[PDB]
Amino acid sequence: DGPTTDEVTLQSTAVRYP
Amino acid sequence: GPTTDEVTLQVSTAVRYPSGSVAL
Amino acid sequence: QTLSRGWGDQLIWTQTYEEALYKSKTSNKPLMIIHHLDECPHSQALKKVFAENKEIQKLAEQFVLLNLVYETTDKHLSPDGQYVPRIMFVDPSLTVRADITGRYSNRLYAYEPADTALLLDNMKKALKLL
Amino acid sequence: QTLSRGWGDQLIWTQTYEEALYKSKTSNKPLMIIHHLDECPHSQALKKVFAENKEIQKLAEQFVLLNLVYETTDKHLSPDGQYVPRIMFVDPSLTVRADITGRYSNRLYAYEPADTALLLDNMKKALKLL
Ligand SMILES: [Mg+2]
Repeated sequence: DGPTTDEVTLQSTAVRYP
Repeated sequence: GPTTDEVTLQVSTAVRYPSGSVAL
Repeated sequence: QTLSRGWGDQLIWTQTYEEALYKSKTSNKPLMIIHHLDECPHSQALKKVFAENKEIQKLAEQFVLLNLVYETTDKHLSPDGQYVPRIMFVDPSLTVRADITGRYSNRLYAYEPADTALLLDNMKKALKLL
Repeated sequence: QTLSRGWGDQLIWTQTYEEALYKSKTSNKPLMIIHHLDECPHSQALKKVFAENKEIQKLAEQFVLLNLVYETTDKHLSPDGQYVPRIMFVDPSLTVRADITGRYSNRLYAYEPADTALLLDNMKKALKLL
């Protein structure tokens, strides 16, 4: 569903999703 | 047994407490 | 060790997530949270452009600011996993703005150095409070 | 803004509790957590003696070190309530040492400036790992 990146390194709030 | 009032009150671990005894 | 960690020495950074959430809620300012690693070249390249971008540096004044080299305990801050660099926004209502996403479909909160204009737009989106 | 906040500029302070727990577990060093407030004169009086006590400054290097101006989300760090100054110890098994207390029955983790000897002895207690 869109462009991708590989430029990452892998390791009481509400949330609003897209 | 001393007490202190040299404080200001604020407005995945386990815990370890001392071993127990019968109250006087 | 300074809180800035090279992201913006003139900015007022907060030490902990707990304190940052308190500041956001009490000041009605959104919280911007930058996850990074010292050893990560992607983190370092983004940091460089972030620190040098005057628009970002100025707009950042309207936020509570937190940058982390270690993940919080709040799973809402990693809706598509734990990777760096990752910039998350939190609304003063203490609702994580998981709807403020970047360019990439596979890493929804990642930014690359060329994505500063989109970051600015997303900071502005954060300032339109829920 | 530095992490030391006047408690020991030559020591290595950790930024967040979550990271401090990780560093304790992996280094097998216990964690000492100092809770204080800038506006608290008692915090300042304890900070002064802590900073300048050579024995404490030396022994502190055997700990993961955290000082906070805002409470964590861990209720184990306030067995008898939230006040400052307050010094808690955590074992690297990630067990809070609620059994390592200061002089006062009413505020069990408070220390006054005269209590440096007991503080030192408690640090030694915390180094005897569970
Ligand atoms: Mg007083």
